[PDB]
Amino acid sequence: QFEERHLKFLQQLGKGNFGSVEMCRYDPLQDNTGEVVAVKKLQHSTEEHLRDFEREIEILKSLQHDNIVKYKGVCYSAGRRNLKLIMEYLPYGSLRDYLQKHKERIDHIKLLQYTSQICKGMEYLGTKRYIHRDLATRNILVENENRVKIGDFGLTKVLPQDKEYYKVKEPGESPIFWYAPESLTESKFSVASDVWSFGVVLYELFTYIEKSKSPPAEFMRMIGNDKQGQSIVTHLIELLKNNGRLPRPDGCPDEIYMIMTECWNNNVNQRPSFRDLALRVDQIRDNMA
Ligand SMILES: CCc1cc(O)c(F)cc1-c1cc(N[C@@H](C)CO)c2nc(N)ncc2c1
Repeated sequence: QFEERHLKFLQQLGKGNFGSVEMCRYDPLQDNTGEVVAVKKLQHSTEEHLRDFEREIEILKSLQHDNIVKYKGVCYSAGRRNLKLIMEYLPYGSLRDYLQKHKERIDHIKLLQYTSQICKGMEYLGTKRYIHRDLATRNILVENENRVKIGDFGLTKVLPQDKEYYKVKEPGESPIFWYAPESLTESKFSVASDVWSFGVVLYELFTYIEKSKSPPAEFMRMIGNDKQGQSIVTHLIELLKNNGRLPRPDGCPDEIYMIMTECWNNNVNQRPSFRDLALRVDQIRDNMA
């Protein structure tokens, strides 16, 4: 158990789904020798978001994989309504920030190593019947130059026993530029819609997070920058239905763009599996190395 009185605030790490992440030192000996941890807390500790946060905690606790952020514990000290989630602190930050800082200094071999690691964490997630729903480089963390881990399980849903999809009745904030067409039209999330988002993550990696090339900038340019609010969703659905897709990033290998376009299939059943994606990406890495 982690006592709040010993959790020393060090710095703000960012905002996750429905909360804030802080870098803290868990220092029970009060000599500044304690472990540095990442702590998620709720900004608005309501009954609905406390229920989702408790589910996120249970989901993360059940996951043990090299490419999934490690759960460490929970801090109850501030009562049952003010829970804190304690996770390992990944010192190189989000993959989005890491790539935007180093750009083309991260070679293609290195990008494919991270791609393979993302596939493996996601494939492991699917064996548990969890649908991440928010796969993006902003939610992927860098442990060191050789390892990335999937983070932010805030939107993660568990598939019902008798269904291959989860229908979200009243959506909250939704990362629509990473969404599969059926997630936009019917609010249906499955392993197949996570594969669609994975194709978007692969696109983010090979654009090196060049601002004007981001999935929102590119899709807005395709539907027209004059579209606003709900109209964006309406026009994005029509664009995807008519095979409007993100372009091939400048300098991206043909083989890598072929994977992205296969992930972006309107037919749910034709999208590749994460097992097949990790095998294909590993073969590509082997053909390069
Ligand atoms: C949103 C909190 C959270 C919840 C989860 O369910 C989860 F699996 C991971 C995280 C999380 C998130 C961070 N940063 C966020 C700002 C980027 O999305 C972390 N940043 C660093 N450097 N280290 C570890 C971090 C762990």
